[PDB]
Amino acid sequence: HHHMFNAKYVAEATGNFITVMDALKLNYNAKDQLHPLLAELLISINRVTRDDFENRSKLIDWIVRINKLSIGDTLTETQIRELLFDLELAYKSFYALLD
Repeated sequence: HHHMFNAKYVAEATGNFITVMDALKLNYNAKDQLHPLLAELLISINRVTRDDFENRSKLIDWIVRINKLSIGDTLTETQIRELLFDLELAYKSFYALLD
């Protein structure tokens, strides 16, 4: 079949998904840690497709939330778990777009 997406872009987006997930697991919880990571993830996703796939908007929601943190203010342990869960769902919906 026809493959509509650039495979280098997808490899990068995929790597960025896993990166942020690992960072989360290594207890990165502050704006200065998480914001550059989420931001590059979103840039990388958009390079593959601008389609507003399921759960993509949550990622934007988290970026705006994390951006509002004061320096030294962190995400709560439970918010971290929520973020990791949203990133998995967004990954899965991304993956499903791929062909």
